[PDB]
Amino acid sequence: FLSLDSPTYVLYRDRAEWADIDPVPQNDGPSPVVQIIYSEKFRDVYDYFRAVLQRDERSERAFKLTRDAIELNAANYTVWHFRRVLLRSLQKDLQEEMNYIIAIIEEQPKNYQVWHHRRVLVEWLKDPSQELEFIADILNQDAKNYHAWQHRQWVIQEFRLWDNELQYVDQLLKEDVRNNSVWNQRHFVISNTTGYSDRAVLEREVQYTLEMIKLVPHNESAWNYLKGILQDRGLSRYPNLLNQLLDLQPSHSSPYLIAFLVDIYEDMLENQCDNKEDILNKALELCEILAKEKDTIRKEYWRYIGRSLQSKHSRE
Amino acid sequence: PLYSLRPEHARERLQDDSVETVTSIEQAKVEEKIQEVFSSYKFNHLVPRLVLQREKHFHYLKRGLRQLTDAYECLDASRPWLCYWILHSLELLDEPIPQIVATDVCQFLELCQSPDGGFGGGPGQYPHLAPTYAAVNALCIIGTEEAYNVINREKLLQYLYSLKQPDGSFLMHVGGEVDVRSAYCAASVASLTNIITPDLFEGTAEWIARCQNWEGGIGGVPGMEAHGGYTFCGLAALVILKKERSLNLKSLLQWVTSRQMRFEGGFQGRCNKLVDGCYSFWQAGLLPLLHRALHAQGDPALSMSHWMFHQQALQEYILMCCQCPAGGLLDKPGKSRDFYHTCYCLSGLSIAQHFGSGAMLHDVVMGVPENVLQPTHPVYNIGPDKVIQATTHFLQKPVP
Ligand SMILES: CC(C)=CCC/C(C)=C/CC/C(C)=C\COP(=O)(O)OP(=O)(O)O
Ligand SMILES: [Zn+2]
Repeated sequence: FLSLDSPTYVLYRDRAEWADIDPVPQNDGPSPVVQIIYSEKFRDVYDYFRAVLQRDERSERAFKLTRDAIELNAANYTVWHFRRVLLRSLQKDLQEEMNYIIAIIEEQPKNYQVWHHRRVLVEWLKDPSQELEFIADILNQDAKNYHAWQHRQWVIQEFRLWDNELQYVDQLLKEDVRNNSVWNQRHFVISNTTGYSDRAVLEREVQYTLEMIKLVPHNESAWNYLKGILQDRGLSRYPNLLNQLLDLQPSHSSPYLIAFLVDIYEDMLENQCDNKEDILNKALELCEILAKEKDTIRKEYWRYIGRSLQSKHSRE
Repeated sequence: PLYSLRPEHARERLQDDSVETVTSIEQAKVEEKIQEVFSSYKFNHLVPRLVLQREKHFHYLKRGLRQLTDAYECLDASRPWLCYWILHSLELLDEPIPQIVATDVCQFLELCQSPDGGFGGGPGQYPHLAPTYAAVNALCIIGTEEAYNVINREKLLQYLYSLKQPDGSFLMHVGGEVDVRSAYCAASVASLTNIITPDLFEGTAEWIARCQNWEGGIGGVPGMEAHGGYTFCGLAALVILKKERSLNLKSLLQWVTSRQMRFEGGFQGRCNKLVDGCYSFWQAGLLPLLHRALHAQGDPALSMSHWMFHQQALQEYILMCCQCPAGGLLDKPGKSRDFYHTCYCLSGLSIAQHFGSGAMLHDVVMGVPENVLQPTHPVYNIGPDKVIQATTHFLQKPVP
């Protein structure tokens, strides 16, 4: 086969195996809008794809053409559809097709069609043996590629491949404690394996998280994580978490510690705590410290917080 | 007086903890370029002039509505998006659309419609829900008896029904996958065209609601990291179905507001990622929605003049760092212009300069007073008038 990028690649209208079929021009209307001035190459491939699509030609040449129409526009879902019908009725080998999709993902990891197709392949073949490691290759180039993580969440749930992901997460979390996609991955694994209700997994988790904060005080990912696994059961359910954060403040702190403090306070007053007035005032002062200085981009947020905090707890 | 130019603003710079990673390295480079952008005035001894290049943008847009360079081949399967992005940008800039182009756009969306319902990404391409949302949006913007009429409602509902899943989700297209994005698309066309039957969206609010994670935002699919584009789709869809309360609104408000870059002033799409002009709509657009939702719960502490985000700081980002001098808007300085970023940067700017929550109206518009744009609806991302007009029109038709 000729690569769409070979030095010797030839237009389709100049091929022998294609001399019998007339290309089919695009019908944009008597006089169009948002009309694209396709290149000769582009127009060539899609003019001939229109032809095989129109005649529903489940031919081998057709299948080969789809490939060229995919490189030209890997987002053309119509072509991806046709390719799949061609792949099935031609009894085309799916491991070769995996080799194909492996290559084009590597080539454009940010395209959606490219990832769905891989999913279709893995389901068809009922085999996820090479998934986790391929995905780990993509994540090696873009540790945050949404589709890659999507794909690895799918693989792991669908074929029960939970056993090694926390190791994986720890691998990556080590490379960049800031990769929010990896924190999310952490939550995912734990949630679907041991869950956060296990006193021992919680303690560990928070502990680990406090350790991460201590080393990277301004990394918002660890803070959201620590707030995420405890705000559900009620921040106030954990009474010495406040004293501890106050002890980290000295030489660490920032707008993340202070907001968390006001977050602990909201739930405290929300749960008939004691010293309600001192805590309320304590929280409103931070609300302004945040609005007026530490985190003014969010001034409006914090103004609202301190406002509703009052409406909710004023002595009245 | 520019907030982003104030000397204090420097204290809002990446507070790396003397521990470098890909994330901080990257963030510090955008931070450094944006800084050069803000300092350009002082360095050149000029007084900042926040001016939105209307004329330039209109040029780009007027032209592209008609012909694009082979540089848009990668959008050959997204033509209807080309229409919406452009027509929407135009209406945002107040530029009218002459009846002949309107009829033209109208006729092409026709060629894009499938006989079984929904719209394809181009003439003869299969129906997908994104082009379906874009096309219907595009038509409601024209909003002529001609536009409205293009949409084949009995088939639109047939198509939507063939995408619906039992768990409440929707396929993006026959044989494709689900994601919150599709729920929104379907809610949107189903709403504007008065096609919502009593069971169509059954389970959809519950499914959208399980894409909200620990971060507070919404993932593309249950278990996925919080994402601005998806969050917008999730909350928007829930506002249509009137089920916002299905979400943890409190954790969602905290998450949006935290997506504003304390320095750049614009919004990132994910925690610990980089600013991006388009997230000016996706994220800031969530503020009026959250507002409407909390308002409906009789929340008394709400502001009556401003969104819960730094409208000012965001406007400065779009105006200073997101305009391509040749016309068209962008992600960030150093990125190429494109109609997508033109559409959303504008969409966002309009959002940032317009507050309204009942009878309470309140603009805030950085730079020259000509920077004011036409208001945009936060659920549909088309002009409020375009929404009222379309729903009144379609309501006069019987639900298939
Ligand atoms: C349907 C809908 C309203 C979605 C909004 C939510 C969402 C997923 C937003 C992000 C879009 C994105 C990552 C790329 C689109 O830009 P592009 O047009 O430059 O083209 P590209 O996707 O190929 O990158
Ligand atoms: Zn963007």
